[PDB]
Amino acid sequence: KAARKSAPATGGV
Amino acid sequence: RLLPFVSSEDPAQRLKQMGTLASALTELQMEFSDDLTYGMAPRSANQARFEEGGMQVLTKEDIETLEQCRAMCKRGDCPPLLVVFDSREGFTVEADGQIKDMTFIAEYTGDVDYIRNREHDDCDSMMTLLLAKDPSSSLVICPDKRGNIARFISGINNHTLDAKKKQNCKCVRYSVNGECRVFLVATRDIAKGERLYYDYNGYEHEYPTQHFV
Ligand SMILES: Nc1ncnc2c1ncn2[C@@H]1O[C@H](CSCC[C@H](N)C(=O)O)[C@@H](O)[C@H]1O
Repeated sequence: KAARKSAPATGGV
Repeated sequence: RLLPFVSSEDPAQRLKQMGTLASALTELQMEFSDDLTYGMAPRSANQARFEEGGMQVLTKEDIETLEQCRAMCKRGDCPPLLVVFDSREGFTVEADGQIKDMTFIAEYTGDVDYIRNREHDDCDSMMTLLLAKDPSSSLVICPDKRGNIARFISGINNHTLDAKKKQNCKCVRYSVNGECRVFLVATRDIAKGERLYYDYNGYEHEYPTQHFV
């Protein structure tokens, strides 16, 4: 299974 | 507000910084690309309105800081970072000058592809770009052939009660002129020599981190 990173698209920094 | 980074003042220091990146990019059979590249997925597939439950919009002021940072990298004013090999982590990225809180570090770059074309990909550095309701529309950044500093940055161990204390930057996705873009921003003031760390699982939990230091 592939393992990629994820980041949010809401809530800012 | 986003802050532009401060490039090292000594040109020889900026060369040594670029050198460590060129070296690590070479060991990985990679070319340097400080942009998203679109075969795989066309630029036209990257639409922020396709993100499930929407994507935050980068302000005019922050797009101006992003463009300024982009223009700085183009002329040789790279951010003050060093690619350093570590016995426990492999390639890592450390601050080589002060990096203030809210400073734009880098954009996560590489070839853009459909998650469906990379379901059996061994790349330890794949990053989500667009998360759409239709899985045939979801995008991912693939720095296996070309990339920048972002792919060498370390992640935190999400299993231990204290690995969050190592985190000094955050990865975020913003809509920039209607397209999904992935950026790294300092969440606190980072001193010269501090290793950079962010949460590889800032939204989905698709990265195994149990063995991380
Ligand atoms: N906190 C940490 N501890 C241990 N390994 C880590 C880590 N953060 C990142 N890594 C390593 O880095 C990979 C993500 S890609 C980061 C660049 C990589 N170290 C390289 O040499 O090309 C992970 O799969 C893991 O092998």
